[PDB]
Amino acid sequence: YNGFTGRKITSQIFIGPTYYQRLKHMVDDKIHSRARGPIQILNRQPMEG
Amino acid sequence: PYANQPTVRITELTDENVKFIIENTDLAVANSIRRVFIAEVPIIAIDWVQIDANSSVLHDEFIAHRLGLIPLTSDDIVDKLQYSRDCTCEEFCPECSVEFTLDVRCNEDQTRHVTSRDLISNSPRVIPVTSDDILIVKLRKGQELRLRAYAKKGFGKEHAKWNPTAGVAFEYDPDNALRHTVYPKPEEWPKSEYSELDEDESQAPYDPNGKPERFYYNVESCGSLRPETIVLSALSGLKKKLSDLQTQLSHEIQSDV
Amino acid sequence: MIYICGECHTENEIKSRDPIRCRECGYRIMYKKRTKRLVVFDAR
Amino acid sequence: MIIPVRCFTCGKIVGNKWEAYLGLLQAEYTEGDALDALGLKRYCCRRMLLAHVDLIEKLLNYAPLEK
Amino acid sequence: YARPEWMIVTVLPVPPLSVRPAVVMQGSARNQDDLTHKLADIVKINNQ
RNA sequence: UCAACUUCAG
Ligand SMILES: CO[C@@H]1[C@H](O)[C@H](n2cnc3c(=O)nc(N)[nH]c32)O[C@H]1COP(=O)(O)OP(=O)(O)OP(=O)(O)O
Ligand SMILES: [Zn+2]
Ligand SMILES: [Zn+2]
Ligand SMILES: [Zn+2]
Repeated sequence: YNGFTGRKITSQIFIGPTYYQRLKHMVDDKIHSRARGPIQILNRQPMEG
Repeated sequence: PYANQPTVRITELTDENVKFIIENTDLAVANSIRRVFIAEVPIIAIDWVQIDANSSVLHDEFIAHRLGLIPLTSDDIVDKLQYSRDCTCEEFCPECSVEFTLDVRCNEDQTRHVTSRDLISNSPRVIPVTSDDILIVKLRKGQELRLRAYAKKGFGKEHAKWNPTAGVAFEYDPDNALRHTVYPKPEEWPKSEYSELDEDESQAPYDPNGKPERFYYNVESCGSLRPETIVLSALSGLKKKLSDLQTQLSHEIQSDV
Repeated sequence: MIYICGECHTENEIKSRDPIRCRECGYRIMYKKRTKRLVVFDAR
Repeated sequence: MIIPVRCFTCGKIVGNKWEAYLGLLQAEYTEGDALDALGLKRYCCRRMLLAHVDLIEKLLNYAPLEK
Repeated sequence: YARPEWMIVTVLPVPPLSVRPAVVMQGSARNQDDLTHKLADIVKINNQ
């Protein structure tokens, strides 16, 4: 049954208990942004990482 | 051009369950009543924890999570209690919250099961649905848990800890007559408990003029609110939301004029 | 401050610039011990 | 690590039923019969007790940091 | 722009310190670039 | 701090 409207979904939907794993890759570890931050000595270009 | 007059027939009423049927109502109204059951019925649950000493294996925020999920009797005073935001006093006070305390140490050799029974409330009306018990942590000898918690009014839209219900079963058209679900092979499909069809007939004949009515509900209480008062509070809360909407709408119409 | 011993689990007070050795057991691993200030956890 | 309070899918309290489940298993009851006796009906709730691994007992073997 | 004699090295250009920065650690020590070490070797052999 | 290495992601 559709959660928002309560109407039965026309196509019957495959439901069951499946085992799922949470991989170590998380968005908080990956989100990054740069704006005139630290700069390397030799190249005098923005740093890496 | 006006609202239909719904009717209710309660088939089952037990301390944990209410099975009822609402007839002559729209699908939108019925679904939104179910939705309010789930998310918009106020309840009391722990939302502030301060752990003085936690030597248990579980870390502090694990204990806090488990404490918040513990249901608390909110039958009468949840209507009396105010939201923390509404209350004038800073932080929390007897009107906006309820205080719980836990002071357990495993002095004995045998493992001590810290349960919800060990939580002690300052007001007798809110108790952790103890009258087994929910296990907060297991303490080895020499391990101690001490904490103070504050329980506040809220509804399940904020957090699932404030859900007053376990499972709301909502069904309409038990025998597929409006063809809202089109079975590829009708015979393979099990009959509903509310189905009135004979065993030979898998589906009722298509009703071209039909509209979803006679909705069947089974609302299972989590123990915090009685299953009857979950439904009553949901109806009243939906009516209050509509009335607030109407008040703001009237004010803005007056402003436009 | 006061450091709890790793093995014998007895609190010993070690001054700054003092070797990290528990009295009466001699273990060289100490733990800082929980803070007095208290942190609020939302049960969420 | 420890039996979760409330089944994830629906929210029925399953935290009070782990010790009773273990006791019923000790009695003679099959896992399904014990789950039925505890009142777990939907397979979402039965997954909570059936699939639970109690590591808190293994962690309690280690001696506490402060005694 | 280029005479054949100028290809033979009679004067070695020493790059500025910008080209060969001194890698500082904790103020306790200053490692020197590979170019600085090679130039030190060249100076030693030239003095010998 | 910089070089090196390995392990991962798509
Ligand atoms: C589809 O093409 C992409 C891209 O070409 C880019 N890519 C990825 N690895 C590399 C690499 O090593 N070097 C370079 N240059 N590019 C690379 O990744 C490719 C696919 O790889 P995959 O085949 O694993 O994608 P699934 O089919 O596996 O997707 P699921 O169902 O998991 O989401
Ligand atoms: Zn207050
Ligand atoms: Zn010691
Ligand atoms: Zn469940």
